[PDB]
Amino acid sequence: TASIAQARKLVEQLKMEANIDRIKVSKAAADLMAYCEAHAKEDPLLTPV
Amino acid sequence: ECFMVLNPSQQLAIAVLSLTLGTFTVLENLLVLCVILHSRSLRCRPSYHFIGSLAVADLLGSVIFVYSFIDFHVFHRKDSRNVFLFKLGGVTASFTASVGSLFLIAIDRYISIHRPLAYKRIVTRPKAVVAFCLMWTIAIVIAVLPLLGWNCEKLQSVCSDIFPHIDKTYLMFWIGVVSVLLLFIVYAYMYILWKAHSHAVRMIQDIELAKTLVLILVVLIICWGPLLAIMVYDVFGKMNKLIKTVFAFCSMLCLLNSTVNPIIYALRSKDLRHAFRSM
Amino acid sequence: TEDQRNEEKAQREANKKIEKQLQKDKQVYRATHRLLLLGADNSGKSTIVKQMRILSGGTSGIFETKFQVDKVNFHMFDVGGQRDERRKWIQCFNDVTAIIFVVDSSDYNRLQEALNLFKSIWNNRWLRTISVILFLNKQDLLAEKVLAGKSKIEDYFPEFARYTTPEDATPEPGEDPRVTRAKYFIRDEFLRISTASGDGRHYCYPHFTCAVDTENARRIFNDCKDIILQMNLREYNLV
Amino acid sequence: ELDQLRQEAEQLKNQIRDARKACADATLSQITNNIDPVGRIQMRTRRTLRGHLAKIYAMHWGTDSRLLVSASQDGKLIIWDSYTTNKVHAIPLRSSWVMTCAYAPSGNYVACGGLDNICSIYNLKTREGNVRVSRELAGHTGYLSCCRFLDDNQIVTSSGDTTCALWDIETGQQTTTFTGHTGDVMSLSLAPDTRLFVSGACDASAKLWDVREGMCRQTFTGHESDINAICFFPNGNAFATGSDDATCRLFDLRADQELMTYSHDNIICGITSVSFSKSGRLLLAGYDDFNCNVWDALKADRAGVLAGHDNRVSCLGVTDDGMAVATGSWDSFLKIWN
Amino acid sequence: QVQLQESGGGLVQPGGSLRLSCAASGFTFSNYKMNWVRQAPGKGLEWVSDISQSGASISYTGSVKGRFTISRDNAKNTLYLQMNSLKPEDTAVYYCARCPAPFTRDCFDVTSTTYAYRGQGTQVTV
Ligand SMILES: CC(C)OC(=O)C(C)(C)Oc1ccc(C(=O)c2ccc(Cl)cc2)cc1
Repeated sequence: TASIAQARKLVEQLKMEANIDRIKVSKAAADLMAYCEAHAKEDPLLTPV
Repeated sequence: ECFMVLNPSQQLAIAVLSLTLGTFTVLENLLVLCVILHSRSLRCRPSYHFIGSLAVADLLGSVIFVYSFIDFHVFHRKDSRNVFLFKLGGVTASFTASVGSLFLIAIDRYISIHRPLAYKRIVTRPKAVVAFCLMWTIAIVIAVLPLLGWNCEKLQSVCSDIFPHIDKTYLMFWIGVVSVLLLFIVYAYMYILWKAHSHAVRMIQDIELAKTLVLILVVLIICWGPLLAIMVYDVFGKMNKLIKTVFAFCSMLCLLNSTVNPIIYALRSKDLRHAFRSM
Repeated sequence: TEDQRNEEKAQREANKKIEKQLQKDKQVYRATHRLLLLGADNSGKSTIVKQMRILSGGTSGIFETKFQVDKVNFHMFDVGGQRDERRKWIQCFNDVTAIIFVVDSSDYNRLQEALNLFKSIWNNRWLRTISVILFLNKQDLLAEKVLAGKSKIEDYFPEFARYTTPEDATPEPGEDPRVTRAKYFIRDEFLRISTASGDGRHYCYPHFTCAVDTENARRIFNDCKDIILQMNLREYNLV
Repeated sequence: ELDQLRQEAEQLKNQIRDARKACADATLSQITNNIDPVGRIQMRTRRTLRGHLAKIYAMHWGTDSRLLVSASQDGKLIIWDSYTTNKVHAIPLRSSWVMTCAYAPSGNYVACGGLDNICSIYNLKTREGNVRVSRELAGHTGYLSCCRFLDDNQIVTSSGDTTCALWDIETGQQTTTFTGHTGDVMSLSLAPDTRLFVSGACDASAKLWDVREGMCRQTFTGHESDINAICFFPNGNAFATGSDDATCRLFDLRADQELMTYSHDNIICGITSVSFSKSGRLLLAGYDDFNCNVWDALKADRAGVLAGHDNRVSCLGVTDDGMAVATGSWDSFLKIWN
Repeated sequence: QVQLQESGGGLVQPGGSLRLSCAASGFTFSNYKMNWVRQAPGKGLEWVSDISQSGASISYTGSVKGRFTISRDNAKNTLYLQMNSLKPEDTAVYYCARCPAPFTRDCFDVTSTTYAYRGQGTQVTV
């Protein structure tokens, strides 16, 4: 039964994602947010005090 | 009043040695006090309380001794029985408190080795505080005793040679006190060595521990042994002015001890080393 | 700024009261010695726990045993409410005074598992300072198994054949030479790992305990005293 | 029959790898080269918090960015005012073996747990003025390793029994149980929208769970050894994992695959704690070598070291406004950094 | 992801010889100490042998001390156990285990609660 549950979970993780989206869009979103909110006042831990 | 024997070259040597050893002692003890007081964790433990007591005692002894010694032996002083004894007590309290601080450190280390599971309970911060406060009280009482009594001409006694207004009974009492304290110190350190060697090498079947304790002992005797021996010799009238022409030099040994005590007690401590290197 | 001053004063007073309570708790936290009890299910670590309970309790997995010897407090924790993967929670016991390690020396099949557990504990990054009080439980069972034959220890440890009892041994008066050889072989098997790494920062203290043994509290007390003595001797600029 | 299931799982894994390789047409390090580097970053310890007898195992900031709760293995739960250094509260715990502590978003409650397998929730703002335990959640069969508050009534706790659990505090029962991990779950992180959470386990894998459904939405692998720290990116679309193999990895939820790796040759010590800066540009990781390292999470270049702890840096956190970073270590001292 | 795939073994005569191989993927083989454990019917997992990061601290359980020889190849990322003079007591399933952390001298790999860095296993019937 454990194997059946593992196979069902794997089927769920395969279907309806199939690795939605690409690294280009993912990396673009990540660095775009890390850049937009990198304002000197916005993130005090950066070079500005 | 003839205890002013010094060849001018020997007088220069006395002044030079006094000044340089006093400067070294005050600098070392001031640095030790600053290091121990910079960190709260260091002053938390009784051992560094005792080390700070020793540093304060060495500072006071160095300053007052390098004040009075040149004042007598170099800049020949008029003096007076109730003020010269004040200066003599000022240095006696400091040196007795230094010996008592060494005794407190030795007994603190002895309890941590003799009873290691009761060390955190037998001795605590309130107990260390009351212990060193009572030690300083006893030291200052002994230093004030010659001001009131213990005199030789103010009390019609046989008196002595080195100190003009002191009694052989007072010298005997002080020699006994300091000798007993030093005997307990050397016994404590020898016991620590013996227990480490019963453990460490023998039980498993150390190089720096034995060397550290040997350095402590060699400094202690080489600084407090010739002095007490000369005092005991002069109390009995063993010889003549030949001895008292080197008691001026041998007393300088105490200053050297006050110079060396911070090195072998505070500089040789891991926690104090870490605190000093942190700043 | 009256409100700010009043708030600061109240905060300082609360901090002072809490710090006084913390000093009170510190005066007892350092007055007790923490002990980590380890062993397999067959090892009578619970038996040792009950024996020193006769000289405290646990129901949330961890069994806590508080005992005193010579007015010294020992707190021993048997972690028995976890899975067998202990590579993570065991790091909690890095400041423990000692690790009591109970070994069922009667059965030789699980002795190699005990040896491997001892190796992992001894060589752990967070346990390489902690000393181990090794109790070799069930000595009477080992004696009966050795004397009865048909249970050769050479099958599980080939090097036992080329092993002779140490000269500096202390066999019991009415004790067979064979059982002395076997039990000292087990002790030396553990001591081979003990005296192979961790140079001087911790030591193993082997002990031969039976099912019933009322000296276990005193042995732990003496071994902890030696551990603290070595710690104090290492304070003289040693490491 | 087992061979058929094994072959099916193998082909599903092969399909996953092929889809990820198809989607991995670029790397985060390729096009971020033109980005100006964050530069060398120094942030001296502005405050030192010293009231803990034993090693600090966890801490958590408050949502007001001023109060912070810390847990120590001595059995205390001191709440500190990071501004004035004063100890607001000092909760004595039933079991001293606590591995986690949480600060409720409202601030009315503080959670903790550990080797007792119990999540204890203390009501900070009682009417009598004293802090008393408000709830004792039981049901985990392994040590509790992380606690996080959804709100005043819902709490997600991860345990060493390879499971996570969402509890309704009012009733004290497990509202749902997330059971997909193989090893001990070492740390969790709630998403900014608190509808998902990632849990890293001792199986060298992280898992995205959705709170409402109670199912493993996604699974992420790539760590050689077991993960012991995890935290979302500020947008909730990515997270970072620190592991005992002396590396951190940044995964993205949508891309379903690892994005970045933060490691160095001289670093051979496992990461103990991980957190992100306010913007996510900086990833602060506390290691076993007694130091905390700051990583440019976009360029994977170590920019900054939070040296100053004498023992293992067990816990690490950044305020909601990002003004301060609190790092707690095994030397029983917290440090507030900026 | 980490994976230890075992191969070799099967049905052998009581006294024959075999060689078990272990292919490791997803991690650097050189930084981890490797182990051979086994689980025979009627009893739990037991540690057979282990080999260090480089291959200089080979150790065995006493029951296989003279027979089995463990050896690792870092270039091929493979772990071999050469078994000879096999006895019926070696009828277990042999798992290739990996120590949890790199650059460490401590390992907890015999766990029966599905240790993560352990292979699927190979049946070795004698
Ligand atoms: C009470 C006695 C027994 O204490 C000592 O003798 C101790 C050991 C404390 O050493 C001392 C050494 C020198 C001094 C002087 O102030 C000084 C010495 C000579 C002259 Cl001419 C003028 C002043 C005081 C004390």
